[PDB]
Amino acid sequence: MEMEKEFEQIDKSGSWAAIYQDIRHEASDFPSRVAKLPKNKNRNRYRDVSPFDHSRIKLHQEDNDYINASLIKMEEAQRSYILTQGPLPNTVGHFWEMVWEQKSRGVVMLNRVMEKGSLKCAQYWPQKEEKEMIFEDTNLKLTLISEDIKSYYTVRQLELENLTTQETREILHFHYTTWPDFGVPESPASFLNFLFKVRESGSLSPEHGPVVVHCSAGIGRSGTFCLADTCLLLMDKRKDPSSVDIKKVLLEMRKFRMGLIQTADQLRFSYLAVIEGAKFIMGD
Ligand SMILES: FC(F)(F)[C@@H]1CCNCCN1
Repeated sequence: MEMEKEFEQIDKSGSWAAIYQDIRHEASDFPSRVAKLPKNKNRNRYRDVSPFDHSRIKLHQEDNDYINASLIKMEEAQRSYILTQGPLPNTVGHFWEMVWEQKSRGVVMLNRVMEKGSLKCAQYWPQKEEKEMIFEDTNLKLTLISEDIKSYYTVRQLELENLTTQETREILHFHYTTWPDFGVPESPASFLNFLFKVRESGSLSPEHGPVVVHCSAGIGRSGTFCLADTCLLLMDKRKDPSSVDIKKVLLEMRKFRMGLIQTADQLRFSYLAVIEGAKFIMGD
């Protein structure tokens, strides 16, 4: 069923809450035993948000291999994403270690460091060229190279150095800065513009490791980003784009990380973004 028609039908009936709860009821349930070990309590921002054991990213060290991060692998779309929480004061070094080990080109950030008067994630990147950051626990150095500030999003060029081998790589930081403190954006136009800037960079492409995507918990806004991307890619590959069922794509993605899309308003916004984006490239 064409999703645009399904959209108007849910909107006229006002059943967004009922559709959303059916998703929550059908979603996969897999064990998260590593996340709940007592040695890992200060590695988790939220007690109710854990990576499944089968899909979790492992750090390459014998000490403790645990990070709150999952590999979302879409088989038919041929895209991989890492979804993670906003780093904590004691996990900033783990975060950059993961970026290095997985060969990521891009980091996508969908939150501000402070929202609603509270800290949502650590200041994990340098703000001035001449004041670089050293993570002594993981032996990495991070330098700000350049910064391009726009109305809806900032792009930064960073240099990550493995202090052990003296290899360096360029990492692109894509920071969406205007998601509101409450609710979802009224129009998906600036979110879709941001997604197409990440794509154009090469960060989502198979010659690199998976893109690292985060918000505060790594399930809500982060979920919106990868669901919209995958749905538009499927519409460009399939003989009939109207076959693309966003609820079925979301359930597949929820086999890899719990809780993706946190509210009925985030679900509605995901439909809006896919419907509008399909036009962006629909003999347009
Ligand atoms: F679930 C499905 F709708 F069947 C597809 C197919 C495969 N790729 C990821 C999600 N979409």
